[PDB]
Amino acid sequence: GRVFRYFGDKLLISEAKQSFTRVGENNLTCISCFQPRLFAYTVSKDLQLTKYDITDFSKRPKKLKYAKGGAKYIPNTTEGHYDEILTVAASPDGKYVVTGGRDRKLIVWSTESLSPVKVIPTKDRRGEVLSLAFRKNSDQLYASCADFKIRTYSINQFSQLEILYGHHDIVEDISALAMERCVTVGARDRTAMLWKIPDETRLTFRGGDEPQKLLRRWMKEFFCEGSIDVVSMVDDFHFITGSDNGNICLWSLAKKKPIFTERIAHGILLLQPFWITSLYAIPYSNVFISGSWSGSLKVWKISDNLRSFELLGELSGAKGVVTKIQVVESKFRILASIAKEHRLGRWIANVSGARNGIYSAVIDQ
Amino acid sequence: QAIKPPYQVLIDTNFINFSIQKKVDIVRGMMDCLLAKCNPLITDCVMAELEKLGPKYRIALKLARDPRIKRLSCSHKGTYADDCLVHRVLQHKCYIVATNDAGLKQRIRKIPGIPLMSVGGHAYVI
Amino acid sequence: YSTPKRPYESSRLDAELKLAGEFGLKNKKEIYRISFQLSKIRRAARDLLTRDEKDPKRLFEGNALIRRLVRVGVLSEDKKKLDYVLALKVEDFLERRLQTQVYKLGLAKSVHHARVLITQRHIAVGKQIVNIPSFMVRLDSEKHIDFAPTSPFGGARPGRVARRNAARKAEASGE
Amino acid sequence: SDAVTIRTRKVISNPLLARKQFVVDVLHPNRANVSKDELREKLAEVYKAEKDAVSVFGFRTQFGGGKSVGFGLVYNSVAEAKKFEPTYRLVRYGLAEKVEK
Amino acid sequence: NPKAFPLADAALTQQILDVVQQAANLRQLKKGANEATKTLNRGISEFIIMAADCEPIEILLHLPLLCEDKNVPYVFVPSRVALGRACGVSRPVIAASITTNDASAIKTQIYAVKDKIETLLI
Amino acid sequence: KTEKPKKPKGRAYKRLLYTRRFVNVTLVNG
Repeated sequence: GRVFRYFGDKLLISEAKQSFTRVGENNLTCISCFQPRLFAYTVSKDLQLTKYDITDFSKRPKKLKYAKGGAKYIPNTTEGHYDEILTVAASPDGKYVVTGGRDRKLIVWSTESLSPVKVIPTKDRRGEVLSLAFRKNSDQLYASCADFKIRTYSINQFSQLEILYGHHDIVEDISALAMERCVTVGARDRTAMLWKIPDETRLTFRGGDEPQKLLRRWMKEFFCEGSIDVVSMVDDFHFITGSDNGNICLWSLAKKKPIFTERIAHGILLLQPFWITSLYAIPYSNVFISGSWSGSLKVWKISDNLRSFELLGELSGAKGVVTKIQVVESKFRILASIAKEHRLGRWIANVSGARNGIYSAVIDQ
Repeated sequence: QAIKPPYQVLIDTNFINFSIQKKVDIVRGMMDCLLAKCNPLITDCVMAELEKLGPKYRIALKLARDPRIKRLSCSHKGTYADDCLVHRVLQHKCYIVATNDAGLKQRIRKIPGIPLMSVGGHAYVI
Repeated sequence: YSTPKRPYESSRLDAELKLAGEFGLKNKKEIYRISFQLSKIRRAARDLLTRDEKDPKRLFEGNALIRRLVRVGVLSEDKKKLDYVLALKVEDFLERRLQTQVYKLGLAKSVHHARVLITQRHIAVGKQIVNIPSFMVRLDSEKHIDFAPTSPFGGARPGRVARRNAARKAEASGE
Repeated sequence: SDAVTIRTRKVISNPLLARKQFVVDVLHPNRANVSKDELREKLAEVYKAEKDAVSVFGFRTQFGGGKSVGFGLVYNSVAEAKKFEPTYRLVRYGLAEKVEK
Repeated sequence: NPKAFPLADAALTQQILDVVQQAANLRQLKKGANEATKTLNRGISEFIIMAADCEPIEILLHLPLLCEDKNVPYVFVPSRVALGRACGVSRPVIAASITTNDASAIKTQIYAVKDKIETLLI
Repeated sequence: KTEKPKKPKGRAYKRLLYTRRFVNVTLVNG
């Protein structure tokens, strides 16, 4: 299980197809796309999920069906969301798609008729689900919870398997691949843990290094790390993290420290930088995409020695707060749930082009 | 109570006199049985009492004149080592007295909050 | 544990009533076990003080002495230079028990009611419901201190004694 | 009855004893100590030979609850169970008579 | 003329975000210049955390003067956004008040942080 | 055998003295 997709220099980024869809929702939190016929699934803070057809790369996503919650589902086993949904994840069989958020419920839906096929309570008043992760070509859903709990589910039986413990702040970002392991960040412990479910082992990597030593580097030739906002798993042996100070740390599983550390990508603006609100690495490739409220998607290409990465380009057509990046292939199409505010409701400092919708870009070869 | 290490010891002439005749180190004898850092302090009345035991006991005098031991004093003409350490310990709750004098020994038993000492470094709590 | 040398020492017996009333204890041998645990540790700290600086016995076991105390929560970060473990106090040990730390994390409203909670198969550390009041908290499971899925105030069952009051109403006022 | 989710770990076929041996991984939230029988009922219809071609034993469970770990066998036939199973396990499942002298 | 003093540096400010994060989880925090002012009127505050990026700043310049009058530690942070983030809160907070509690388990953190504030104020 | 003892045992016996000493030493230290 190692990286085999070397296609970064082929990418037609400078003439990529740029488009954007305005949608009927306020502050979208996550976009989820299925690839075997193609689909998309969007949740917002307006308690709405929307199903999309994206199989035509030449045009915008096709609005198909929509489901909206409300105060009618306040009782927790009511089959409907009453509070804001933080995440959405299509199941790898295409049969189901699951939503969950501040309502402390994970409500999974059939993709056919958009009917609530199961509601699952978290059974904890602080167990808000921030992110969901399916194992690739499997039915094991990894639920990130706000009470420092990680609840793992089997979809076809609609059951609870086990819970993982250990993080010291809330689990913001989790990623998983086809093997039974997942990377989690708590982001204010600033320690990211890998999780082997059968091996019953975890790996704790440590961030939050002091900028004082960087002052010596300023003598040799910054910004504080408090929140390692996102994480993305590249392959079985390496991954990447995104912080609140432009630092995108390239990580190996054998190294307690990052094998590489990216200082500011999206830039600044006594001085304040941007954060890293979105990060998508398409698996087993040499390439990954960063997104923020800076207004452009900075795409970077990993070196083949797995030691550093190099910039491929930007997408300057997506003005607003990028909350989730999805990429489908066949030719490449890039969808992004861009919003006026942050997923966890964090404040925006006069973002240029505050808008809700989906940005798309087609890159060839 | 407010008890914390390090410990503030008060040492008279008679304690050292039995220490040298038994060949047991003063500060090392304390820190082994106190198991923590000590604060060795000597008043001038202990040193002025050594002025008359001098012609036979210069050995303890040069033993007293070490940089390990911190200076303590009173500014009076005629006060002693006994009654000066009566009233300093009276207006505090943190001193320890290293001695073997039986007369000052009962005076420790009157004021609560003060540990006791003995033959050369066997500690006795309050 | 071990007995002290003096059985009747009044100001010593004063503070034993202070701490056990503070920390909600029930035995003086409970105090004697903590001092005897301290007695062997504070013994061995003097032995490495007799060794040379950068001594690999002093480097290996002396810093493993540090890491066992940084784990349990007693040793602070600034005082990590082998001398504060000679200038210690016993209340730092009594601080690190889970009997008081659940009360330090509110929720107990008495040092004696907290002991009542512990013995009734309440608070799980993680998934592990613990019934031992001397746990010496790991310093990283502190925010994970939370009620069981059962044993209400953690929910999911009212329990039969609340069901009797449910039965005393639903059968008398009902049928 | 809580969606048992039985897992089979360490699956190794032994063809010279005509079997696939595997560690039985059982979770049981809100349920304790299922059976020796229902495990032979459920695991027949993942491999599809016969009910009495499946042997299972062991099960020293997890302390506290919610998990049981045992060991299981599956045969290609019933005469494989008739001739190669331990004689008490055939007594255990009911398919053998209890001759006592 | 500086109007941004005392300004906390990096790892100190991170320590502020951790301790105020825990005390906010331990409910040992007041949000609001009205609230922090009234806790200064009650003498029930440990120390005060103030944001430097608040526009205007004059609405909270009385708080260092009142902390001088009551002998209370005080410091400036350059972000009200991260000052909101420490409160378990997704909107900007400009004023943070650490309330007095001797039954607190992170009281050693209070003593170390206030040791750093009194290190800076001299 | 005497029916005199009604006074608490152990922890509740430990409970009463610290409540008494909190009343006693507070006026004592003043």
